[PDB]
Amino acid sequence: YYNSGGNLGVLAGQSSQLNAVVDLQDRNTELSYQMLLANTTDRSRYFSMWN
Amino acid sequence: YYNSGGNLGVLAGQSSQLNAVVDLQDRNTELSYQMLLANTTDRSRYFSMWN
Amino acid sequence: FTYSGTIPYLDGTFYLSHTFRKVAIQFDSSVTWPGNDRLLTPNEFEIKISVDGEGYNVAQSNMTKDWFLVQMLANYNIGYQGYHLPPDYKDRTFSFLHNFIP
Amino acid sequence: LSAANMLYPIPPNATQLPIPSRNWAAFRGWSLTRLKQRETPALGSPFDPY
Amino acid sequence: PTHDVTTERSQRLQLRFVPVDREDTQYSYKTRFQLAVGDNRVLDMASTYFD
Amino acid sequence: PTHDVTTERSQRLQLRFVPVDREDTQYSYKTRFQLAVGDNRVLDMASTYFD
Amino acid sequence: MTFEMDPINEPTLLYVLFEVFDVARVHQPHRGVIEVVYLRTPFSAGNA
Amino acid sequence: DPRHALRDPERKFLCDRTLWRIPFSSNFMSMGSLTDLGQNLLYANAAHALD
Repeated sequence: YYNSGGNLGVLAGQSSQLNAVVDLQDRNTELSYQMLLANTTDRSRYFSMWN
Repeated sequence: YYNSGGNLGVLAGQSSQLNAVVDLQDRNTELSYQMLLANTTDRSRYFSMWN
Repeated sequence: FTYSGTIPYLDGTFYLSHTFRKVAIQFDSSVTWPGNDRLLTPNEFEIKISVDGEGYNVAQSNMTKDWFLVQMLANYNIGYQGYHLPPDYKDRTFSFLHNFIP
Repeated sequence: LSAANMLYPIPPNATQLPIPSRNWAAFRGWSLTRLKQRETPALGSPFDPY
Repeated sequence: PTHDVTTERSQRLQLRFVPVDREDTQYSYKTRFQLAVGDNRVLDMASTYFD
Repeated sequence: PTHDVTTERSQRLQLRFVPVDREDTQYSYKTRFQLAVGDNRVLDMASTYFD
Repeated sequence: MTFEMDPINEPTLLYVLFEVFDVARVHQPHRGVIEVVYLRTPFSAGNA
Repeated sequence: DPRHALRDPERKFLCDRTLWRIPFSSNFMSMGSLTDLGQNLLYANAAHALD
């Protein structure tokens, strides 16, 4: 799940209790990640680990 | 519409939000305008633009 | 106007509030309200859900938990300290609970 | 990506498509494309029945 | 009042907890939760229930 | 370098964490972990993933 | 904005991307304490 | 009855002569005619757009 306030991921310190992950269904992580890879590496090779 | 609190015109800054147009059905803009023209120009000529 | 029955717009005889799914409010076309991750679904107010999934439905109906809470607070300020039938004097014909029937 | 994702419906056979919105500041630029409704799952909700 | 009542920072109104352990006995069902009350917060049991 | 780089005392290279709570919903699966970063250590999220 | 496009015999969508600055700072004062501050300008939190 | 055939549950509700409410308060509670948010500078200072 990404960009979904319905199932927003949590990542905060037990003592803090204040979630550090603030997502908005307006953003698009999925696509963002894609383009990112095509700019740092050769998006033609394959890598099973990350499928 | 003029001199009608029912349909008073608005003209205020978005930040101010305070309407600068305060009209009263006691005043008469229409007639006022008429007389004004007859004092600054020759009210005998015609001018399509303003009909 | 070819009608002579009750006019919900005047007498207040509404009866189509059960036909709403969700409502989304946003300021400056970006800042969602209330935001701040207040509701289980911070991006909107789901009045009712069709597919249970998690089961955000309460009162043994199809009404979400978030909506039920909101209604309770806005009508009887009840919700932050247990859900209970509010006092009669506050339950008028135009109240929520009074007309809620699952 | 750094960009706000917006989605406006395009009725079948439609040609013109206006979109009103206003920015109080200054961004970076525009970027756009076209997608098929059937191939675009309605996000935001934990499940799409359609 | 416009201060010392509601918080300005993000914070859920009603949290949801999942069983950290559950035993389905032939005639009984037991589940244990780790009810965690974040700092600067106050929980009123009366507002809690088992779904 | 032969100092101020690697530690001499015992210490795992990659830890493994188990779900402290997991909920299998009809159309979703949620799990929470208590990612603990031991003292004198530094974790680079990029090296983390869900098996 | 007004987009003029070729007609298609099926429902489509106009995917727009208002490139902005989606940045966030992470502050860690004490042990087990993560304080983050997001900021996407323009379009801070929707438009209204 | 033993002659019962496999069925399926269906839930719904009705709420007539009523109006859905969404108070403009930080906690949705009524602490006065003039809510707290309705008195917050963020709104009285600058103008916004609603959707």
